Order: sequence, then C-alpha cells, then structure tokens
Amino acid sequence: EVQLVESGGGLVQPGGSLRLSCEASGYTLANYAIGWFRQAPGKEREGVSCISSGGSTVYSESVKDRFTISRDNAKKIVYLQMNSLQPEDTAVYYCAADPFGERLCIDPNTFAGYLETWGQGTQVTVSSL
Amino acid sequence: CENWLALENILEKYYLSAFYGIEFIVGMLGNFTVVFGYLFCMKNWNSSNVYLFNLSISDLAFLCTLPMLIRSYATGNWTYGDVLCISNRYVLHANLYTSILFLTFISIDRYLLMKFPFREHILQKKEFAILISLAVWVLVTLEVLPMLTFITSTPIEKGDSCVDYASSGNPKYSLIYSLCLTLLGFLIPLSVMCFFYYKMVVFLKKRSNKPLRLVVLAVVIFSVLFTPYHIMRNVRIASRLGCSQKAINCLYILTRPLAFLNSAVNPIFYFLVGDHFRDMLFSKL
Ligand SMILES: CN1CCN(Cc2ccc(-c3cccc(C(=O)Nc4ccccc4CC(=O)O)c3)cc2)CC1
Ligand SMILES: CCCCCCCC/C=C/CCCCCCCC(=O)OC[C@H](O)CO
Ligand SMILES: CCCCCCCC/C=C/CCCCCCCC(=O)OC[C@H](O)CO
Ligand SMILES: CCCCCCCC/C=C/CCCCCCCC(=O)OC[C@H](O)CO
Ligand SMILES: CCCCCCCC/C=C\CCCCCCCC(=O)OC[C@H](O)CO
Repeated sequence: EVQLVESGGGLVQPGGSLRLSCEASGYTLANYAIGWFRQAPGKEREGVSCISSGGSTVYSESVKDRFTISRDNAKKIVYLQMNSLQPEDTAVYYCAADPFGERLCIDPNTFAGYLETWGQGTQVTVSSL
Repeated sequence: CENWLALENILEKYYLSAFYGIEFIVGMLGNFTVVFGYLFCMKNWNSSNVYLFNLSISDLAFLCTLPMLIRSYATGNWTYGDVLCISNRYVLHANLYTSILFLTFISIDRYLLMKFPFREHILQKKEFAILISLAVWVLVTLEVLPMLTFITSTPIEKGDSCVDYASSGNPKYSLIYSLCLTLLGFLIPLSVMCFFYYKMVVFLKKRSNKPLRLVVLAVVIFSVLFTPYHIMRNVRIASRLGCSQKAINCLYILTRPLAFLNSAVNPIFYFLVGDHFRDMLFSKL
C-alpha cells in the first residue's frame, strides 16, 4: 500500500537540466518497480524510464543518452535526472509504482495500464527566454 | 493384410476417439479460461496479447470439430456431408499452421521487447500485430486452399466422402504439396524461432531468463509434437508412389492426435509473457 508524489517540476532553458523526485508514503518501496511517464498536451502518455526492484534500469530511445533513473529505498525516493532538455520534452511527468518489482520494466507502456498507484504529476517546461 | 486392417480399425475407433476426447476436454477448459481471462482482465493489449488471443481462437475452432471427428472415427464412416467435410478439413490444417505462426510472431515480439522495452517501433505496435494476425489467417488459408481444391474434385456431394490427400489422389502431386507445406508451414517458422532464440542469447551475453523460456518452450513443443506427424504424412504419401502400406498408415494415424496435443497445451504461453496473468486470473475468481 503506497501513495506517490512527484516533485521538481519547473522552467528549463533548452539544453538545461532538471531532477525530478518520486516520493512514496507507505510501509516499504523495496519490492516496487517505479516507472516515469510523461504526457504532453494533446498527446498520448509515454514511458521514459523505469527501475525494477532489483535495480535494473530501462530507457526509451528518445531519452537514453540524456536521462538517469535511480532509487534510494531508505529515503523511499526515485530520482529522474534529466539532462539536455529541449522544448519537445515539455510535459507533465508522472511516476507509477508496480508491486510486482520485476514486471513493469519488461513492457512499461503496456504494463502501466495494470497499475493503480500513480502520482499527481509535475509540469516540466522547456522554453527559451 | 487383414491383421493390419484390424489395427487400422481399432486405432481409429479407440485410440483416435480417446486421444481426441481428452484433447477436447483439456483444450476447451484451458482455452475458455484464458479467453475469459482476457475478455475480463486485460484492458490495454500489446502485440503478444493479440497473437495469444488469435492462437486461442485457432485452438477453439479445432476443438469445435472434435465431436464430429470422434463420432466419424467411432462409427467407421463420414456421414456429415460435403459442407462439413470442407469446413472440417479447412479448420484442421488451419489450426496446425496458424498455431506455429502465432508462436513465431510472439517470439519475434519478445526479442524486440528485450531490445526496445518501450515499443517505439512500428513492428511493436498493437495495430501492426492485428495486421500480422490477419496476414497469418490469410497466408494459412492460402496454404490450405490446394487441399480444398483437390477435395472439391472428389465426389463429396455423395455425403459420405471426405478424403485425406495423404491417402487419396495423385501421390506425385500430394507429395509436392505435403513437402512444400512441411517446409513453409512447419520447418521455416521453427527455424525462425530458433534464429530469434539465438539472437536473444547473443543480446543477453553482450548485456551481461523469461524471454528465453517462451521461445525454448515453443521450439520444444513444436519439434516434439509436429515432427512425427510431418515425417509420417510424407512417408504415407511416398509409400503410395501391401502390408508395408497399411503398417505405415497405422504409424501415420498414431502421429495425428500427437501434433494436435499442441492445441490443448499451448494456452500455457499466456503465462510466459511476464504480465503475471496467472496472478491476475486468481484476483478475479
Ligand atoms: C478407413 N476409415 C473409415 C472411417 N473414416 C472416418 C472419418 C472420415 C473423415 C474424417 C475427417 C473429416 C474432415 C476433416 C478431417 C481432418 O481434417 N483430419 C485431420 C487432417 C490432418 C491432420 C489431423 C486430422 C485429424 C484426424 O482426422 O485425425 C477428417 C475423419 C474420420 C476414416 C477412414
Ligand atoms: C476459404 C475457407 C474454406 C471454408 C472454411 C470454413 C471456415 C470455418 C467454418 C465455418 C462455418 C461453416 C460450417 C457450416 C455449417 C453447416 C452445417 C451442415 O448441416 O452442413 C451441411 C452438410 O455438411 C452438407 O449438406
Ligand atoms: C488500412 C491500410 C493498412 C495500413 C495500416 C496498418 C496498421 C499498422 C500501423 C502501425 C503504426 C501505428 C500505431 C500507432 C501507435 C499505437 C500503439 C499501440 O497500440 O501499441 C500497443 C500498446 O502497448 C497498447 O495498445
Ligand atoms: C509470406 C511469408 C513467407 C516469407 C518467407 C519467410 C522466410 C524467412 C527466412 C527463413 C529461413 C529460416 C530462418 C533463418 C535461418 C535460421 C537457421 C537456424 O536454425 O538457426 C541457426 C543459427 O541459430 C543462426 O545463427
Ligand atoms: C504425451 C504422449 C503420449 C501419447 C502417445 C504418443 C503416440 C505415439 C506417436 C508416434 C509414434 C512414432 C511414429 C514414428 C515417426 C518417425 C519414425 C520413422 O520415420 O520411421 C518409420 C518409417 O518411416 C516406416 O518405414
């Protein structure tokens, strides 16, 4: 039984960096897989990065050379370090938790559909000026 | 060869009846469980789900013919008429060759998913899997159509005639057709799964399992269950180019329900696509 809150959303200049946090409230996060998803206005939700309970990480092709997902089970936090952001990365970023720790990261865009545990989302805006 | 005729009659009446009877029970219960599981638990389907559901539709079509086939073997004659001869002959070959193809495309899907977990490629889209499933049904319908053309040339209008091309008609043409169908319908999809198992092993060695489990089980199930039948169908035809002929026909009869055991056991693949569907099934029950 966990509740998620995403934080770190803000305004970034093109080429800039930003770190998001997915914080959990509940007994333990150890056995959960945590995936990061994003939704731009008028577009479908898309997975960007996922971390299994075993610590394995997966990245979508569009963010592979730029993002890093990491976890701290003691602080029950999952971070998404986002480097070299561009206007096309503007979206509400959400984190989701899978109690089957080795499931989500196999097929994040399909398996996200089976999850009941989502955060409220945090807005990331990449614009010049 | 009255002794071999006694064996043929007993194999058809008792062995085929019992073996298809067990496949009918196990297959219906297994397939209806996974079909209802998808209809009630799965909300957003991927490529593997599409292929698995098609595999169950193929199995169910075959399972629906078994009361007719069991009754014909049990009584010693075909009495259902021309329309049911063509529809049953279609379904039996279609189930055999669509089943290995759906497992071949599931195997390719598991390989692409291992490399691209986020399914960005067109080949990984749900809509593309629907297109491929439709292509599988069309291709297999076409592979089976020369057999149906031959059947329509036989006196099926008589109502008690429904021949097997392995046992009837020109052996030269039946062998060419049977060997090409063995190649395209069986050996090629099996080889493609073997190739993608190898590609999977190489990918994982570089990066250093479940994806390997589905493909290995598919290669094993089809190698074990389809090989005796494909050898014997071809040997049955070749022998027609005596007691040896009746003895080969008896071996051939034995292999047929062994190939179709596939349709009773392939719902196991629903539990090898890493979604914890088994656990999802229990939650609803
Ligand atoms: C001499 N003896 C006298 C009594 N006869 C009774 C009889 C007549 C016609 C059919 C019959 C009717 C329509 C479709 C199929 C079919 O597609 N089968 C098939 C094809 C390929 C592989 C496996 C099978 C399943 C299997 O049939 O094992 C079979 C069945 C029984 C049989 C011969
Ligand atoms: C290219 C496709 C080739 C054809 C493959 C068919 C597809 C699967 C079955 C469909 C329902 C057909 C079964 C029709 C039921 C009729 C029942 C009946 O009484 O049959 C009459 C009898 O066999 C003689 O008069
Ligand atoms: C009509 C003429 C024939 C040509 C048309 C053939 C259709 C093949 C096109 C595929 C790319 C479009 C797919 C767009 C993205 C959909 C994502 C998807 O459904 O992927 C599965 C997901 O995990 C859960 O549904
Ligand atoms: C309309 C549909 C018809 C389209 C026609 C489809 C033909 C695709 C290729 C088939 C060759 C067999 C598969 C590739 C070779 C696999 C050989 C094998 O067994 O693998 C050996 C080894 O693992 C490898 O390094
Ligand atoms: C779970 C299984 C339990 C059910 C029981 C299984 C039924 C036995 C099946 C086939 C016998 C083997 C058939 C022989 C196939 C290859 C042998 C061969 O090629 O040699 C024969 C030769 O062609 C003649 O001249």
